[PDB]
Amino acid sequence: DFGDLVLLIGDLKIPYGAKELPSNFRELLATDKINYVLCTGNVCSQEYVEMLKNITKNVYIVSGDLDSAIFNPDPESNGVFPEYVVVQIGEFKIGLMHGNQVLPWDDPGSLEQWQRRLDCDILVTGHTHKLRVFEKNGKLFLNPGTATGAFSALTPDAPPSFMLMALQGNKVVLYVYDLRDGKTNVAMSEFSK
Repeated sequence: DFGDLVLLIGDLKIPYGAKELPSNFRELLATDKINYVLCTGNVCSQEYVEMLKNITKNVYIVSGDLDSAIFNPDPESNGVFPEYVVVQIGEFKIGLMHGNQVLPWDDPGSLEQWQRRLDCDILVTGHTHKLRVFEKNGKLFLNPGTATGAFSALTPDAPPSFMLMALQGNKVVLYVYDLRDGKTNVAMSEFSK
């Protein structure tokens, strides 16, 4: 039926940098309507791999730099998580990669070289813990930040965050969630064509 709702999430770093997702995010992540998960990597915990796989059928997880104890349960994979993924969701080709391969990290120009390489309309990367949405030349660049608020010196004290992206025909409505001072905030950005 109509539309897709895509969860963009990563850099959990459980158990090394955090033990769990904020409880405040619990029901948001339990919503029935999510039919795609694009995970930027650094899940780090097999238990959390299993949790993310159980959200819905279509769950893509890429390998991050701290992923040392996780196993891809997709049968074709031999337990190996791919370094990058390109997935067609409705009208959009979406690129997914951890981001540590982007040099320098989070560089718009380098990011743009990667969308062109992957030939995608929307590129999703993590690694830096910097929550970000921006458009450049009609392409969309998203970083859902750290879902847990785990520390990285790249973006010290980044809050826990994730994104939920509604795709409907040619319309993108992006909800960006972050947790600050005990309160979950949403910022919406909308894109089309």
